[PDB]
Amino acid sequence: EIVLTQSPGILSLSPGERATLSCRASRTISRTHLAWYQQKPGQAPRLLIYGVSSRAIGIPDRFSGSGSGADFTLTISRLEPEDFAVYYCHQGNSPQTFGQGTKLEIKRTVAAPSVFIFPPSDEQLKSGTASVVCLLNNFYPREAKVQWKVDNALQSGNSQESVTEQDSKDSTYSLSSTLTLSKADYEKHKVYACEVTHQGLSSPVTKSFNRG
Amino acid sequence: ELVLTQSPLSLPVTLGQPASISCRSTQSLVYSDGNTYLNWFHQRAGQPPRRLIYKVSNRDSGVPERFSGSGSGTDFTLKISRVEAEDVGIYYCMQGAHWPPTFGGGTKVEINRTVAAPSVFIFPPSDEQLKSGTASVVCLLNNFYPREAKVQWKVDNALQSGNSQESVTEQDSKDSTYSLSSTLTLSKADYEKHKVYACEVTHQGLSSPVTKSFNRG
Amino acid sequence: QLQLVQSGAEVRKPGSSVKVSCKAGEVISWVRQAPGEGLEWLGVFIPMFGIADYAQKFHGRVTISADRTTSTTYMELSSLRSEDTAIYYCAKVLQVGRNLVVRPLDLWGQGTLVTVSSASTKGPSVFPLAPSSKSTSGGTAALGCLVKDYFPEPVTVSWNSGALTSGVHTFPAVLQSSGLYSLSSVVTVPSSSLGTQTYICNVNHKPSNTKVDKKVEP
Amino acid sequence: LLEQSGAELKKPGSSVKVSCKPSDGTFRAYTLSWVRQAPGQTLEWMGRIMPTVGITNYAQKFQGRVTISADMSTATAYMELSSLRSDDTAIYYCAKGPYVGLGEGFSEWGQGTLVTVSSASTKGPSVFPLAPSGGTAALGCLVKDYFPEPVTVSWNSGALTSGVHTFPAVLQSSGLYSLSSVVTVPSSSLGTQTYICNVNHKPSNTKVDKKVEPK
Amino acid sequence: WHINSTALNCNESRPCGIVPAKSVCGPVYCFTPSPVVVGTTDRSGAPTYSWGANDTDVFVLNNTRPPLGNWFGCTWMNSTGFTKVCGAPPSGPWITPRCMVDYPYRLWHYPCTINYTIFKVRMYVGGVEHRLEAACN
Ligand SMILES: *[C@@H]1O[C@H](CO)[C@@H](O[C@@H]2O[C@H](CO)[C@@H](O)[C@H](O)[C@H]2NC(C)=O)[C@H](O)[C@H]1NC(C)=O
Ligand SMILES: *[C@@H]1O[C@H](CO)[C@@H](O[C@@H]2O[C@H](CO)[C@@H](O)[C@H](O)[C@H]2NC(C)=O)[C@H](O)[C@H]1NC(C)=O
Ligand SMILES: *[C@@H]1O[C@H](CO)[C@@H](O)[C@H](O)[C@H]1NC(C)=O
Repeated sequence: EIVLTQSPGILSLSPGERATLSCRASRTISRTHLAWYQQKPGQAPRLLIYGVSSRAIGIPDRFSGSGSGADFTLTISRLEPEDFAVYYCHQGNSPQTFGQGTKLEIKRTVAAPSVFIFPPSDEQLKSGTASVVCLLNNFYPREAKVQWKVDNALQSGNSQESVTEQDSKDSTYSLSSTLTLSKADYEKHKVYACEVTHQGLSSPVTKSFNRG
Repeated sequence: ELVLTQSPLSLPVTLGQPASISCRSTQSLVYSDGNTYLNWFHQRAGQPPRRLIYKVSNRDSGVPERFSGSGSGTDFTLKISRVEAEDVGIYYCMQGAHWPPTFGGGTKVEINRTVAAPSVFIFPPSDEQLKSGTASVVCLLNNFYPREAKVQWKVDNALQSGNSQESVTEQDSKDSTYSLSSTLTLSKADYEKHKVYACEVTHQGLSSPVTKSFNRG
Repeated sequence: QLQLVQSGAEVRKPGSSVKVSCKAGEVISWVRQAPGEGLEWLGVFIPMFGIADYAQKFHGRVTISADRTTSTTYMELSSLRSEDTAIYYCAKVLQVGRNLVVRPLDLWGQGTLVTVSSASTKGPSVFPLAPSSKSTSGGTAALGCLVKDYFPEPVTVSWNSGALTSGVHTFPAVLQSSGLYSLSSVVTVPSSSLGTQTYICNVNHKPSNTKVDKKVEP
Repeated sequence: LLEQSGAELKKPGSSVKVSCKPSDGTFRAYTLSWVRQAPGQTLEWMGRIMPTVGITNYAQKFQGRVTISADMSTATAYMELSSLRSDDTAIYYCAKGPYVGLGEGFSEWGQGTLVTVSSASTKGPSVFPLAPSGGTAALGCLVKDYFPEPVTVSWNSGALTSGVHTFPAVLQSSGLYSLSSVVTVPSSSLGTQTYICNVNHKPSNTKVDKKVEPK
Repeated sequence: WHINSTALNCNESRPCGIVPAKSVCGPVYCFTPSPVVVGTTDRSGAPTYSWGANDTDVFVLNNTRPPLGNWFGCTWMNSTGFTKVCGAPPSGPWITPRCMVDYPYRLWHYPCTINYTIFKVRMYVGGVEHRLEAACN
């Protein structure tokens, strides 16, 4: 079985520059049977480079692959808004393994998130459960941190996060953390906070509310 | 359908002298593809066989020039120009011309250097063995030749029989000697009833039988 | 024969076997992709010889079938588990060189979502995420809908029947510990129109035949 | 070099599997044969397997009672010998024959696997030293009451190999085996050097390093 | 037989020795007289699994007469689509002036034998018994 290690994990470049992706292997991939694919969020993959140097039909001349042996490189001559996506390399033998992928995102000015918190609705409390939602909108980079505070007590293992794909209008991520409790445990406390830490925030911003 | 006769079965030759082993089959070993497939093998004691001759005239690597094979059809011959102390053990002829591939009967080769007397040693039993139910006395014969050797156990100068075990080694490829070890197994209660234990060794190289004994017991 | 199609999405329970059709030529292949995970190579198939190779991982439970006449290459995975929940793609290998199966795949199917879970098909429970005039940042308030406890994927959420698109963020669905999915869709609007504008989220869950219009108010 | 499985004691009627592993760890183009040698008999060829292509051929004697299987990506060849009998105890070798086929013989041989068949139980060996004249000094180390064979003895951890003599095993009336091992060393080094015989019995899975001292 | 080591090099569709896998398509069949498939193999190496793409994949078909040696001879289909043979039959593998060895890809390698009849025959070579399938007229 072959393993395909791609570097780097996430590439952050601006439209107009040039990208250089690497697909290091552990064993030689037969003779130039290596392929490259791009995948946009919500779509099937697309074949860019085949045979490590040949270009596929309809693929613009900006893309170009190179390398041989265990080291391979795919280089986009000039990045445009339609090129930022996840790229995979495809290898010559029975395993026919794939890479884990590299994310190409637009490098943008560090934007601080807009923190909104939502108490659980009364229609949900009548069902026996209580979910507290915390909203982070239009921030960059993607690396963000949230910590729930039920009566100022640091919670753990009872919340799930969800991050949107990078927007195309302003190239910003969005996160939503949902703190799930029971109807009994929700009415046992009064303070429910949401501590947010981010690069664009000099001080950790906390949005909280009280029952009432 | 087919059988191989290995003659002679035991070929004792003096050191530094020619020696030939004949291997005769019943059918011709020329086979269909015209290549005569007969092989010779050397086996030592304790080691697996190794190939010396992969075709009737073809010598395998790592084998001295003193070896050579001959013959064609039914009669074959493995001749040794100079016999050294290294060339001891069993020799087999293998035929791969007719299914199934069988090995020869085996030819044990013995060297004829003579007149080597044994250095007889005796070992009293260990205390840990006396702590157990039975105890054993060991008599040793080291670097002797010929193999013919007669050891007798004298318990309080009286002959013993029926409870002694002898173990003879293979002929050493280094100096062409033998080694024999005797073991007298008896209970501890029957061990205390005597004081002097002895083993008397008679051999061709010894004019008078040598005996080693210990007075404790 | 401009492009090939695939079978519709389906949901199965553990231990069952699911089949996916691929209707459209040589070297039809198959791959899958877990949600937010790299692609895994499934067995490839030759129409000329009718025999198919497979990967080591699932070789004992993958079978590739092919239909005569029209290209309807099948794909059956036996002994399904929670790890197999992914979207499966069939693909044709293009511009084959001397070697038949070695050349890469070109076109792909639309994608068949296979969900392996023990939970049953349940409609969503839409709860309103009420806005607040104090949490605003620059005169922009936030309000949304909490699509909770539904199965299986997917679900579509729109606002004002598509009239409100700017500032709408519909987060991907998270898989709760009970086996059901939970989704949240928010939208940013100016604080001045909180008492004068009507905001309704249009939640549509096709697998359960459930459509709910929920009115969000402060 | 060819690795092989260890010694085994199997009661009559059961089966036995002997492994054969190449030193390279990858199979190549050669035919792998299985040759045994019964006590007091000539070498008997059992079967041949071509592991690169998967062709097996057995002799008419062991037909239906022997099966040779080789596993790929593991670099091991197995010999399943079912329906054992008291006459089937022997030393089993795995020999490398040319991919061309048998006929030219075997270039490399296995180390030898001694499979013993008996209804008696497996017993571990007890060791007893021999306290230290032909011009030299003697020194021994005795192994008694072990079953089944074999037993390997190394003096000084594989360092003392000159002058060693390991006697063959002898059968006792109680059904147990016993072997001795003696070396000859000068008398000057009797008080300035210690000797430690290492005894290993694979079925017993016990290794003892008794120390001999002149008394 | 495994398709992992099977050479697929189809385009626009006497001593055996060794054959490069770049010029063969479909399985390589050899007859002991019993049919045996040989997988793609490195030059005196482990069986490779590349569908005969890699340029070092070959077919080690070194041959000796079959009673105690390798298969009689091998037959296969090559890239252009011609039946290439080697060794000696038990043209095609004939065990009898009017009988061929039946194997899955017999019809593909020799289409002229499509109207042949299939029988279950016994062939004794050396001292080993072979129960194979035969296609006769
Ligand atoms: C496949 O086999 C065929 C027949 O053996 C090859 O065709 C021959 O090629 C040689 C090349 O010099 C010509 O001289 C012969 O006239 C051809 N024979 C026929 C019947 O056309 C073919 O070349 C082989 N495939 C490859 C890769 O060469
Ligand atoms: C077939 O594939 C194997 C594995 O990728 C190649 O083996 C490598 O060969 C190179 C060059 O001879 C060596 O430096 C490597 O050490 C080999 N790798 C391994 C894992 O053995 C082989 O070269 C390929 N054949 C061809 C013709 O490209
Ligand atoms: C196969 O035959 C060729 C040609 O005679 C020879 O060069 C090669 O060494 C042989 N390989 C094996 C593994 O027998």
